[PDB]
Amino acid sequence: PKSYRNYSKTARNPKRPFEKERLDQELKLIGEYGLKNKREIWRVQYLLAKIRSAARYLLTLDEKSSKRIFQGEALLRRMVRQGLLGENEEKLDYVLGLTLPKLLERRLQTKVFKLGLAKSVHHARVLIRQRHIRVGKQMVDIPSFLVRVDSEKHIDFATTSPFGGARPGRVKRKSLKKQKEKTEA
Amino acid sequence: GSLARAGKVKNQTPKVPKLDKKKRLTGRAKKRQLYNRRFSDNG
Amino acid sequence: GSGKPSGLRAARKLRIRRRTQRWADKSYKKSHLGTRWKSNPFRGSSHAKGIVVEKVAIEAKQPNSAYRKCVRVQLIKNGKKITAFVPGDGCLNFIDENDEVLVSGFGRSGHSVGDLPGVKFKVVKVARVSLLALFKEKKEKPRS
Amino acid sequence: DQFTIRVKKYMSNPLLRRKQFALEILHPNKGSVAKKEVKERLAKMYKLNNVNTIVLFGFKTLFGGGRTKGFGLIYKNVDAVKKFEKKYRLVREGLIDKETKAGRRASKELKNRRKKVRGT
RNA sequence: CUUUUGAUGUUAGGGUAUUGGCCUAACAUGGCUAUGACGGGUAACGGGGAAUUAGAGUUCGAUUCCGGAGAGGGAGCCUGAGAAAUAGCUACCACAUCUAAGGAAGGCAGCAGGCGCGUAAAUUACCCAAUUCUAAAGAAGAGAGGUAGUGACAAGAAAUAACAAUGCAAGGUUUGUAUUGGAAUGGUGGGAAUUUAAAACCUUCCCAGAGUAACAAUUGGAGGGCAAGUCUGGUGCCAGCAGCCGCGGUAAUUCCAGCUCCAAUAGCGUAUAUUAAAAUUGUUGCAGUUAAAACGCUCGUAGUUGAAU
Ligand SMILES: [Mg+2]
Ligand SMILES: [Mg+2]
Ligand SMILES: [Mg+2]
Ligand SMILES: [Mg+2]
Ligand SMILES: [Mg+2]
Ligand SMILES: [Mg+2]
Ligand SMILES: [Mg+2]
Ligand SMILES: [Mg+2]
Ligand SMILES: [Mg+2]
Ligand SMILES: [Mg+2]
Ligand SMILES: [Mg+2]
Ligand SMILES: [Mg+2]
Ligand SMILES: [Mg+2]
Ligand SMILES: [Mg+2]
Ligand SMILES: [Mg+2]
Ligand SMILES: [Mg+2]
Ligand SMILES: [Mg+2]
Ligand SMILES: [Mg+2]
Ligand SMILES: [Mg+2]
Ligand SMILES: [Mg+2]
Ligand SMILES: [Mg+2]
Ligand SMILES: [Mg+2]
Ligand SMILES: [Mg+2]
Ligand SMILES: [Mg+2]
Repeated sequence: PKSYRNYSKTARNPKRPFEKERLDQELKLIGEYGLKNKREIWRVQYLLAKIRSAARYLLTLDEKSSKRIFQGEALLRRMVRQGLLGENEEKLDYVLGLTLPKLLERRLQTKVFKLGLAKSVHHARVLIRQRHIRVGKQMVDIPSFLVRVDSEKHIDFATTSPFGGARPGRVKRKSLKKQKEKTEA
Repeated sequence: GSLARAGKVKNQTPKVPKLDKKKRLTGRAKKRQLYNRRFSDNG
Repeated sequence: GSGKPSGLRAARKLRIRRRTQRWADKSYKKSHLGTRWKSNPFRGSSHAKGIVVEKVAIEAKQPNSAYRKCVRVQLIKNGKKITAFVPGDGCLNFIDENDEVLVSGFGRSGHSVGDLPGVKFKVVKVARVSLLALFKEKKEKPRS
Repeated sequence: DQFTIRVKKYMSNPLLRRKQFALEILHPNKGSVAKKEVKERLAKMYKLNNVNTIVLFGFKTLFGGGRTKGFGLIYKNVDAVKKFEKKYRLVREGLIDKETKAGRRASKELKNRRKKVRGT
C-alpha cells in the first residue's frame, strides 16, 4: 500500500503575478528581513492567513459559546507564545491585526540580528546556516525557525562554534595556524 | 510553394559568441542586490 | 416575478431546467458529449505520436503574409492524418520526411491558433529529441 | 570521558528478566561516545559485576552533537539474555554468531521438493 | 414496459441453512410508468474521500480503509465451518508450452521481469528484524509485510556567501558599490561513532577541503494585456514570432542574435484535462422592447403557489 505519512503545501502562490505594488512590497520585505525568495514570504503569509481565518471564524461565533471560548483561547495562547501579542493585545480581535512584519520579527535570523551577534540580517542568516547559533541547548541551522518568547533569551553562539569557545576548528584558521607553525619550524 | 526558405533568417545572422561576465549572484544575495538598487540608497 | 419558480417544494423543476439548459453552454457540451472521443485525433490525450507523411506549406490568414511550415502526419495510435505546425526559424528541415514525430496541441484545446488556418497541432519532438533543443542547438543534435 | 548518561523512563520488568530504559548521553563539546564506554558506565552505576547483560540499541546522536538518545536494556543474567533476546541483537553484542548462508535460494530448494524420499 | 419463457399476486408443495416465483403445479390478472417506467450511453465499480470554492457549488474519486466483483472467456462441480476457490479440479471456446508424436501441463488483474500497446509508469535486489497472519503456534514459513535500488509524481526544509578595510558613488556624517584579506562554512573525498536483520542514508566526531569561492543557476520573458529596452547589429509582408490584439513591406521597443533588464528560481516552460476566474448555467445569483431569448392565442392535467380567521 501507500504510506500514511500525509504531507501538505505550506505556501500558496499569488493569483495576480505581476501586480506592481504587491511585488514592491514583497521586495521591501525581502530586503528588510534577509529572505531568499518570495516563497518565504508566501509561506509566512499562509501561516498568518490560517490563524487569521481561525480568528475570523471564532468572531463569527458569540462569546461563551464553548467552541469560541476554548479554541479561541487556545489560539490566543499560541499567539502569545509565538511573540505576536504579549500583554496589551490579547483579545482575539487583535490576532486579526497581525501583519507580516510581526511574524518576520520572530524569525530566528531577525532575532539574531536584533540581539547583537551579527552586523547584518544577511550575516545573521549565514551564521545560522553555518552551524553557529543555539536556542537553549539545541543548535539550529534554519533561519526560518520562529522563536517563541520562552526561548528568546536563551539565544547565543553555540557551544561548538569557533566564536562560542570550541577551537578555531576551521579549514581557514586551523590552516593558517598550521602554516605559521611550519614557518616557525 | 517554398520549403526552400525554411531557416533563412537564422542562417543569415552572424554568430556573435556570448562573452565573459562576472558570474551572477543567486538567491538571497541577488534579492539583496535588487533591494539595494531599488529602495535603500536610491530613495 | 423572477422567471424561475421559488417554491419551497419546487426543487424538481429547478433541477430539471438546469439539467436541460446546461447543454446550451458550449464548453459544458464539449466536455460531456461522447463525440469528444470519436471526433478527435488525440482521442482525449495530451500528445500523440505520428510518423510524418508530408512536409507542407500553409499560407497564412489574409492580413498577415507568410507560408507557415507544417507537417502532415499520421497518428500511430489512431490512423488519423493531421497537419502539425513546426515551430523554429528553420525547423522544418530538422525533421525527416519520415520521422516518428511527437505532436502536442497548440494551446487552444481543438480551436486553431493565430495566423494558421486549421492547424491545431504543434510537433514538439522528433526521433525522441526535443524540437526546442534542436532549435537552440547548444543543447542537442538530431540522432539518426 | 566528560559524558553523563541520564536514564529515563526506567522500567523494571520481571515478566522478562530485564530493566528497560531510555537513555540520554550528554557529552557537551566532545562529540559521540562508543557503546562500550556507555556499557561500562552503566555497569558502574548499577553495581552490575559483568558488562554483557547490558544491551544497548537505537543510539541516535541528534542534531548539533552534544546530546545523544538511546535505549538501554539490562538483563538479570546472561542466561536470560540468551533466552529472550532476538538472535541479531545477541550477534551484535558478541555472545554468538551463526554466519549461516541459508539465503532465500532456500526457498527455491524447498519448492524443488516434489516427491520425497529425498536427502537429495 | 413486464406476462407462453414467473411478469404481479393467492394456495399447496418442492427446494434452501432460513425467508422468499427461488422452483413446480393449480388459480387469479396483476405489477411499473411523465414523481421518467422500459430502453440507450457512461472514456461508471460504490463509499470513506480529492481538487477547487468567501459562501454556495463544480469536477474528480483505477488508486492507503470498508464493501462489491473478477482471476483469458463462459459454465460446472469436489473438499471443507466457510469456495460455485482458480498458484483446487471437469468441460468447452480463445490463446498458447514440452513431446521420441503415443501423450502431457498451462493461466502474473501475487512479486519482480519481459514483449506488446502506447503521450504515459521502477529492481528478475536484501530480509523476515519491525507490523501481522498461518502451523503440530517463541524457535517455521510468508514477494503479506518490511529495507534498500530507480525516482525533479507530489510534499517539506535549504547552499551558491558573509564580513571588515581603503578606492569610487550618491544622501542628509551614513548607506550603496571596485580593489585588496583575514574569518566562517557546507558541498565533495576518506576514516570512524552510530544506524540497520546486513548494508546504504540520516545525524555525529576526526582527518582531508573555496577566491574567478570554474564548487561557474536555470527557465521563460522585456509593444500591450503584464514586471522588464522606442539599447546594438542582422533580416525586409521573407524567415519567423504572436494563448489574444498584433509585429515583419530597410530605425522591427514583437523576427534572428548580442548586451542590459524583469519574474519565479533549484526549479521554470509547453500540452490536454479540470476548478476558480464564470452572477458565462445564475438556490444564493443571470438575461428575455431593441443585444440570444415571452409559446400566435386561450383552455388544461400533473407540477409549483395559495386571503384572513
Ligand atoms: Mg562543526
Ligand atoms: Mg406455474
Ligand atoms: Mg467500467
Ligand atoms: Mg475508489
Ligand atoms: Mg478503466
Ligand atoms: Mg491477463
Ligand atoms: Mg473459478
Ligand atoms: Mg498466478
Ligand atoms: Mg482457465
Ligand atoms: Mg507483475
Ligand atoms: Mg512518468
Ligand atoms: Mg515476526
Ligand atoms: Mg508488496
Ligand atoms: Mg509594463
Ligand atoms: Mg507561446
Ligand atoms: Mg534594430
Ligand atoms: Mg531580443
Ligand atoms: Mg468554470
Ligand atoms: Mg463566484
Ligand atoms: Mg448573461
Ligand atoms: Mg431579439
Ligand atoms: Mg406573446
Ligand atoms: Mg392544476
Ligand atoms: Mg395563510
